[PDB]
Amino acid sequence: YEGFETLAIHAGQEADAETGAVVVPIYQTSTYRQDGVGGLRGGYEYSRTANPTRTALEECLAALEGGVRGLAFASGMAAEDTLLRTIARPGDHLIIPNDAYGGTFRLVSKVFERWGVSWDAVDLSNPEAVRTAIRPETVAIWVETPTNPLLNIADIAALADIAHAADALLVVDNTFASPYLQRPLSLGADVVVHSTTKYLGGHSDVVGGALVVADAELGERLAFHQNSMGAVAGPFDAWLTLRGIKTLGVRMDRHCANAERVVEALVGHPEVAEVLYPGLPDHPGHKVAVDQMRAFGGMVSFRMRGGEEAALRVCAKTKVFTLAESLGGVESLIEHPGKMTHASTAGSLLEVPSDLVRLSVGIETVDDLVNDLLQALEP
Amino acid sequence: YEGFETLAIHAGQEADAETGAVVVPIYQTSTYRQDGVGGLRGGYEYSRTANPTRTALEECLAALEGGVRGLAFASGMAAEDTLLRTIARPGDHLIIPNDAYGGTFRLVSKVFERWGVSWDAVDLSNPEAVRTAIRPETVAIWVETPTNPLLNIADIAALADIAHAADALLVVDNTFASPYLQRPLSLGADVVVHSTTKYLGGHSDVVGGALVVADAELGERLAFHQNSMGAVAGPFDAWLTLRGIKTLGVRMDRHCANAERVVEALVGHPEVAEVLYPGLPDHPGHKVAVDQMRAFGGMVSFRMRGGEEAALRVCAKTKVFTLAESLGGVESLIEHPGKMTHASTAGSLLEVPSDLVRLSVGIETVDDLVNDLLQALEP
Amino acid sequence: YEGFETLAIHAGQEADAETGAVVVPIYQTSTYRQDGVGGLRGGYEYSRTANPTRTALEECLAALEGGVRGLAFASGMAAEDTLLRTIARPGDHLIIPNDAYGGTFRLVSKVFERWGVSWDAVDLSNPEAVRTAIRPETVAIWVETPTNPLLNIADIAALADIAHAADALLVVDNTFASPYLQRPLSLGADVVVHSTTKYLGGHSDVVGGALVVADAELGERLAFHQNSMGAVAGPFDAWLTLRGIKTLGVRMDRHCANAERVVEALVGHPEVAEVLYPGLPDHPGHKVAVDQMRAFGGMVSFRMRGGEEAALRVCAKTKVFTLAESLGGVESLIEHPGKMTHASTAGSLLEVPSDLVRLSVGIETVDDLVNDLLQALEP
Amino acid sequence: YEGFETLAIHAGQEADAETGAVVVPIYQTSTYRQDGVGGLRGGYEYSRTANPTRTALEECLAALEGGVRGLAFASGMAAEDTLLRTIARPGDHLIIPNDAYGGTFRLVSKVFERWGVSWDAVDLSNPEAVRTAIRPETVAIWVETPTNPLLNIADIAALADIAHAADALLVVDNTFASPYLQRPLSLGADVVVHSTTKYLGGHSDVVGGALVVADAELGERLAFHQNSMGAVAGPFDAWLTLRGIKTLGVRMDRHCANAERVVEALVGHPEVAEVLYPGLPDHPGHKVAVDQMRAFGGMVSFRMRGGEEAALRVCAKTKVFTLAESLGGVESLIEHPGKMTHASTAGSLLEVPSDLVRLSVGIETVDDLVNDLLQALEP
Ligand SMILES: C/C=C(/N=C/c1c(COP(=O)(O)O)cnc(C)c1O)C(=O)O
Ligand SMILES: C/C=C(/N=C/c1c(COP(=O)(O)O)cnc(C)c1O)C(=O)O
Ligand SMILES: C/C=C(/N=C/c1c(COP(=O)(O)O)cnc(C)c1O)C(=O)O
Ligand SMILES: C/C=C(/N=C/c1c(COP(=O)(O)O)cnc(C)c1O)C(=O)O
Ligand SMILES: [Mg+2]
Ligand SMILES: [Mg+2]
Ligand SMILES: [Mg+2]
Ligand SMILES: [Mg+2]
Ligand SMILES: [Mg+2]
Ligand SMILES: [Mg+2]
Ligand SMILES: [Mg+2]
Ligand SMILES: [Mg+2]
Ligand SMILES: [Mg+2]
Ligand SMILES: [Mg+2]
Ligand SMILES: [Mg+2]
Ligand SMILES: [Mg+2]
Repeated sequence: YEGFETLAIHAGQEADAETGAVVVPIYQTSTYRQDGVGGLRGGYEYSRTANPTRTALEECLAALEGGVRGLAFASGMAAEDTLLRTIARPGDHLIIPNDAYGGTFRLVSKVFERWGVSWDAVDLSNPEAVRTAIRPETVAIWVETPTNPLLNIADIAALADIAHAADALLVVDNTFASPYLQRPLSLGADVVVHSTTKYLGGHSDVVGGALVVADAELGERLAFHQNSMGAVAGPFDAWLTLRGIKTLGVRMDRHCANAERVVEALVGHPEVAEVLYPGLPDHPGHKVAVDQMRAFGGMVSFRMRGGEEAALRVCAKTKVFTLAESLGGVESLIEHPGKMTHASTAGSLLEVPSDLVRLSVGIETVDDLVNDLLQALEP
Repeated sequence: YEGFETLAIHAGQEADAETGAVVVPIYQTSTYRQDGVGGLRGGYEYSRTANPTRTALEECLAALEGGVRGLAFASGMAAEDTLLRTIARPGDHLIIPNDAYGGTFRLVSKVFERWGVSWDAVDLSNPEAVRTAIRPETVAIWVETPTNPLLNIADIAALADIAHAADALLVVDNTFASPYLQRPLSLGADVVVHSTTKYLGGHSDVVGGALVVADAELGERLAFHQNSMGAVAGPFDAWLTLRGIKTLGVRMDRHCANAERVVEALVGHPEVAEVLYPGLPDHPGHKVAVDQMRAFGGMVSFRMRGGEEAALRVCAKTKVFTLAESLGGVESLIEHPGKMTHASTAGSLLEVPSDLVRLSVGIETVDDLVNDLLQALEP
Repeated sequence: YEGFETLAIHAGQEADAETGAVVVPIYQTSTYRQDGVGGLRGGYEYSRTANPTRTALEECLAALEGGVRGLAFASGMAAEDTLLRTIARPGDHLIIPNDAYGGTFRLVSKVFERWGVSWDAVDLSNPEAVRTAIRPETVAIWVETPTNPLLNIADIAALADIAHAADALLVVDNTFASPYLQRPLSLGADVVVHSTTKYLGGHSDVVGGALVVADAELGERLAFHQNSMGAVAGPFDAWLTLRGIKTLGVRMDRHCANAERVVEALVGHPEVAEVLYPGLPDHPGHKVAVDQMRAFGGMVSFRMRGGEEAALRVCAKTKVFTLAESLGGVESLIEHPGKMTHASTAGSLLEVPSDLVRLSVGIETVDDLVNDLLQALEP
Repeated sequence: YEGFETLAIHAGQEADAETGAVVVPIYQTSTYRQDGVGGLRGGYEYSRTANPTRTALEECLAALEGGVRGLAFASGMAAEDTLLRTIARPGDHLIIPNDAYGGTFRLVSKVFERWGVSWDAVDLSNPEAVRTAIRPETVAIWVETPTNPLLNIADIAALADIAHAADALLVVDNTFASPYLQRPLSLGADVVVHSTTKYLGGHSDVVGGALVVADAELGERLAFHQNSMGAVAGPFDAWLTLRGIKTLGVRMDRHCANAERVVEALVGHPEVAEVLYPGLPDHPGHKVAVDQMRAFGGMVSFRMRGGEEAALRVCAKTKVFTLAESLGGVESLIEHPGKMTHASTAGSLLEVPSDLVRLSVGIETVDDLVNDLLQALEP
């Protein structure tokens, strides 16, 4: 019964057999010598197929999510693409969230639709809407919780039962929460998706993705697509992601504490119309968040009274929060989803409000973050 | 009119503006600060979308193939997958070679067929067979030349005219030849594919892929899929591939000279039934190779008189050639395609002979390579 | 008045000017293009002299210690060697601690003595002994606090006054405490030394050293030796050290909390004769530690009742603590100084007790660490 | 009797035992798990002491120079510093060249002199001057051949006999020639020094140094200083140096051929007063170069008729040759030693002529290099 922080450092990461090296080597190699034809050493043959550094990351992620198999990819989006290429085909249907990362929307609507996959965007916070959106062709329900960027909450255990009753898979994109705060497989999810670019790598310095599954056969079907389509994490990126994972617990603890302080500063600020944070008792889905999340995350969104004009001004004015896409780094980030990460959802059911600002609250000294926001908000 | 070796070192690789750093930095970053919302610095916003180290590799590859746009991917197979997802849809048809990398076959037959793409494998050395294989649904002709592993030759300029007459694209997988020996865009190809894992990286230490195109609009459609599906080369892998490219000319020169010597040792060896090398005057397609290749490459295949049993024994017995998948490294590699790279083609039109051995002749001292083969061949 | 955690992420680490890259690039370059002879771009000319990634690490370390200049080296020992080559010459004298890293002892006694530098080892916890050890030739007092491995405490401010009265420099090796817990320059130290291999890098994956100084002229004399002797941190190692520094605060917080719990488990364990931890009220120098350290660190040493035999058995029996040299990693480490890090002090005034075990308490889940020690201690 | 190119790829570089990885892993680790106290795995204990990636580079360099032991350092200058700290002490004397890298001069005159080592600069092309410069205190003769930047030649075998008759060591800095062109240990040198930054790494992207010795005991004394002073090559830099070494033969072949063409363009150019190249029959020491070098190198120096003013203009005007310090990269470099690499020798016996330009002729297409020089030379 090893604890999460122990697993993050040790799972998949036994000291090297030959040398005792305490950290997994970077196997910057394409290929592997065989002892006679098919005589694999340690099961390795070609780095696309499997690479020992990538195996370490895959085994660690499986341990942290409580799954049987992890698979690492070149980006979050490549994990999504390999997943959907594996579980869908022409004629199938997907339920996606009505608030989700714009790239997810873009991949489903602009690539998979052209390849014959139908879809509907549903309010996943409303289990009735999810149950009635099921079609005979539905292969999967795609869940983000909290959603990007509104931080809406979906009851994983409830939606798992709806998916399974329809013989569909439940996919949970656990990027925002991370395995430290939320463990979807433990609530009946079939697949967990991550952008490891975010909290897992933790340092805004490595683009990557991952899948973790409960079912070994689905894991083998995904692995066939990992090998065949080849959208793999390279060994050095996998190595940096794994290095980041070692501090996930201590980072997330501080992200959550700093975000709670930032929410206190935003609530009742006269220029702020609305604060979105799953820890606020009146946030939609707060009680679901309390039952399925250890803590409420580092992400905070808010709507400016003065509209788009005011939101764009705040974004430009921060001196510690950096105006950039992405999230989950040690460094604080700010963005305007409507013109940045979610420009790809303009005109759709997933369009974000133009008065919204999204924060990734970092692990900087909290007074510096609060003071930076307060000066940026001053009209 | 800069020469190839000059471009390989300089194209895309001006010294850094701020510091003068003569080598492109490794931009190990996920994201980029914007000067106000949408105020991109140098056009950068998020590493999946574009990363400055990956841009350098993409611009260099475009210069070497004479194309307008390069795109770098997580592997050769991911370049293939992004290409086919972009140019095909359900109902389309592909012509592929009757001798090709087993992964290419596997991606088309085991993934794209399930996604509604029909295909036929054709002898691309026979332009009549190619012309009659065109269907009204054909979107592309997929060419390897020389083929993996038989080293058969296809007349690029001839097949370009057949493709274009049918309003189809000509795709040339130029992995074996490299841009130093063969420039398909100059002969009317629409798309060049590479596994950069092979001769471009050159050191068996980085899995990667690339696409280069002549047409800027097709380049933008591919780039949309690079971003959306996210199967990108990470910056450190891109950086090592670019480092490898700097020595492509001098490496390939030596691969070709060492391969010619190895072919001399194999021809007439009493245990060798047949030697496959495009430089042999009686090799099928020799005259086409002379007109479209600067030299005939580092790859050599041969068939053992004593059958599969003899081929497997040679593979196990080399002490300088390493028994492993892959090719195009400085180090010599040997394999048995039937049980290794082309196990995925068993039972298909692309099945390889069980008595065949494939060599990637490296840049080691040639007498050591010849002597190693001669001892391995001795029964 | 930016806080420590803010500085650790931001100092020296403004977003890239050209691209906005939020993380400092890895300038894996030897040299830099000049605009006419001596026309340096951004002040760069040759990576040994200065490298932009190494400058970022050097500026960050200067900010965290409150110094004017940082300098990064190939290892802790190379920082020590460059320091001593700069400030000493034949005929000079050094005061060193009577308990110190064995490599420090080895460099002074086995290299600098042969090069004409005399030395004495003194109890730095006894300011009278330090004051009477001053000789007319004394150039520096070399302080570790806490000491490696007994964790003895030296009053930095007191020893600074003794050094300065003698026109000598006070050097503090702040490796064990890190800048998060202790800031020697603020108490009158002239030079801070680190093995960045330990808590600063934080992940047992990069050997490196650093110097930070208060006085810009001493900084320039050291920099002349950094350039001339060339024992520099390479850019990728500097980059990983800088990545590690971003989480120093959150890591050290957890190291200190886990170490306090481990000390509770060891105190009164029937096999344990003595527990060494600066936070124990009866530890020698506890009151000095309270006034100069924010918290008492991740290191814990203890002496077994059953002697050397019992200590060696504990070292071999841990399953979560890894038996290895080094310290300050996220992963827990255990060692026997007498036969490992301090074999080099056997027979000297710095000989360690043979019944002593040294712990680097990591950031694993604390119950797993306590349970691992308790099973290892059971006879 | 394996050949040089074979050794460069294979020596020290057997495929990984556990996984078969064909390329040496990057052991980005500080420490190594022991099986009981002192139970080393594969002989590893701490990365400063030894690191498996650095061991591979050290073993490869030993094979290429024909020595018993290689040692890798953080820079060329750090290799020099560790060497001199090992073999000299206060009161000793060194003979150095009268034309040498300015950093070598700076380390000896500005650091080791202050530490009690006397020195004289001698014309090493004149064995009589070398023999009469020997003092009873002389511990070593330090040889560059060809010299930096005049490319003067020293007869290694002759100077070895002079050194050995005096019970002194012969040190040869073989940076410019590389082990591919010249093997000083085979001619009686005791120590070979390299800046691996130059031709060995080969890509202007990794600062590093090395020592190789014939005598295992001197190797152990040097290794004690490598460990104790800690000026080690880090594993990723060692790995890139080793990657570079794989193409040394093919690169140097092309450097030598391109340099011979550049010399033809410079000889008789009306603006050029003198061309310095060891392959010119009238170059001082040409016959010695023919007997001890396989070929005459990539470096070319020349003196402008129009003095310093003309030399500085040429340096600024090249568009393919990059104006920067350093040499031995695939990319062509140009500099003015008097104001750049050898500003540190101004006012000494090693002062370089102010009308001199130094070229590192790269492996770009030769016509582009010749045409670039011809336009830069045009007044
Ligand atoms: C610019 C990127 C942001 N997000 C990405 C993202 C991805 C896609 O992950 P890669 O970017 O492909 O690693 C997947 N799933 C979720 C919930 C995400 O937010 C961002 O919002 O700021
Ligand atoms: C094990 C791999 C071998 N080949 C690969 C390959 C690829 C696929 O490239 P990635 O392996 O995805 O970079 C694409 N195109 C060609 C003509 C190829 O040979 C091999 O044969 O030995
Ligand atoms: C094996 C190394 C251990 N220590 C090292 C050390 C260094 C030397 O630092 P590099 O090892 O050269 O980075 C300097 N200063 C202190 C207080 C140290 O403890 C160890 O104890 O376990
Ligand atoms: C800027 C550096 C140049 N040279 C360096 C050098 C070194 C010193 O090697 P690191 O620079 O410490 O790796 C040692 N030995 C020789 C014959 C050298 O030329 C240069 O000349 O352009
Ligand atoms: Mg392992
Ligand atoms: Mg293992
Ligand atoms: Mg609208
Ligand atoms: Mg640039
Ligand atoms: Mg530029
Ligand atoms: Mg059959
Ligand atoms: Mg910068
Ligand atoms: Mg800057
Ligand atoms: Mg004793
Ligand atoms: Mg090995
Ligand atoms: Mg081995
Ligand atoms: Mg003068």
